[PDB]
Amino acid sequence: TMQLIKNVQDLLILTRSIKEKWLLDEKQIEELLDNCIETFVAEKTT
Amino acid sequence: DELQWKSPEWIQVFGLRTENVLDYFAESPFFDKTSNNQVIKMQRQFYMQLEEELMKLDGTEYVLSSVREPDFWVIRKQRRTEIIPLQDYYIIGANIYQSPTIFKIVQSRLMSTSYHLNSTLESLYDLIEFQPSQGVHYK
Repeated sequence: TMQLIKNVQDLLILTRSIKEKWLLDEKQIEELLDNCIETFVAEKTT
Repeated sequence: DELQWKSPEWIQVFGLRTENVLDYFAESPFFDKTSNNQVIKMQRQFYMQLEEELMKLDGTEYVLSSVREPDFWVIRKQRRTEIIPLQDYYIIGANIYQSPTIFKIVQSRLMSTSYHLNSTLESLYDLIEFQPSQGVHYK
């Protein structure tokens, strides 16, 4: 009986092994930066 | 085979010696009244020469398979036809020793060993925790 149980655990090990095997543009940017840089320096100042 | 008969007082009314050891064999529960010795005794009422007398009679026999005085002797229960035995009793320390097998003593051994084997097996078997990825671990 004990051997049988151990065998069940072995089946569990196999299943786990299988599971683990399974588991293991440009203008838009230029315009956007143009704004960003402008607003960030606050150079306007007029 | 499991028991030990002693009539420590029986030594006191006599003293414990060879012919005495025979008679004391007769006193203990291990003795049988179905033997020839009882017949001879009863006939007498109504040690070599004894052995000489057993040669004439036909039946179960008990003879002297040792002398170590004043302690040990074997007393052999044998079935005479050529002499077949039966069992062998030892007399040591004013106590009748049961003649326990061969097979029975071995039985005792096996039994004991097996029993505690079982105990250990269960006790330890309760302990482990099993996870499929972890296998069997002891917490």
